Amino acid sequence: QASQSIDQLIKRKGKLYFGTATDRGLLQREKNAAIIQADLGQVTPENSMKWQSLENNQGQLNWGDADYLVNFAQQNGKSIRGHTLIWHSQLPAWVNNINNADTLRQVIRTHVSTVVGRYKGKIRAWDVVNEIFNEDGTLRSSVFSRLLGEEFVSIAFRAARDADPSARLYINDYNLDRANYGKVNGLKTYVSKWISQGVPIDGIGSQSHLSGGGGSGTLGALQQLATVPVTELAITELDIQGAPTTDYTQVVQACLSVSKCVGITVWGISDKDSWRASTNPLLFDANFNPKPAYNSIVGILQ
Ligand SMILES: [Cl-]
Ligand SMILES: [Cl-]
Ligand SMILES: [Cl-]
Ligand SMILES: [Cl-]
Repeated sequence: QASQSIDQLIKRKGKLYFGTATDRGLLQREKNAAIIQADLGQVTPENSMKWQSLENNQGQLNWGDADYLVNFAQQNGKSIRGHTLIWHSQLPAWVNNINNADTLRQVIRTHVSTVVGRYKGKIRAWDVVNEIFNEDGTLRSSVFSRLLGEEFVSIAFRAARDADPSARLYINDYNLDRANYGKVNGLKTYVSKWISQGVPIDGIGSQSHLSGGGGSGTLGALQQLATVPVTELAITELDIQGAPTTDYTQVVQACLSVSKCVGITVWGISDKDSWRASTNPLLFDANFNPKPAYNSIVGILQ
């Protein structure tokens, strides 16, 4: 508990949530659960719903940790962002080893249908595809693009939609942090085309893994993304090297500046548990005390 809940404060501004990545280990130790209960309104499984976590060995599903997180969120009234169905990283070898396009086509459908279907009605939004773009806005090379070209996106989103018609379906990526950056332009172009073709893409997630000074670009980037006929945007994996108060407040102000942005998720609670731990990039220190960046956000939401 940081005293003054940023989720409560941001809801009063008209946003949906301020949330965090988490999972069972975190929830069961130290102050992670208590902070989520007091200060946050949303959770994303940091790893438990990635395909390698769920199905490292083909046909052998591993739902436990994912189920646990969903239960925690439901019992504590936090919304959930499912993360993530189709991603080149943290991918089972057996999927990577597929050589035939139609094989993959049907594997994607089965995986997407099964995972979304399991939590139908419980998960508000899904990162259906993750990190599919190169830095210049072309499609990233992976088993998905290699075998199916852009078609894997249509396949994944349509399967997700039918598995839960009420879920908000997102495409998620990093380096969507500066207006007119190649990746932003490419994403805008492709997502617009896919939407026009009937692909059900409801949201764009901007991961926002930033370095110092990176907050100055967030506003322009979100404003550009907002021009895409998605319904929602979100900052999905926020962290910033050194957690500068200026950059953190600028990102929050950017969200507040764009109607389509529904909320912010930071990528973890305590610096100690960050995937970029050496850069102290989160809102709570190793002792689970709020850092100046947290307090500064409280100040401007006040
Ligand atoms: Cl209130
Ligand atoms: Cl403990
Ligand atoms: Cl296997
Ligand atoms: Cl709703």
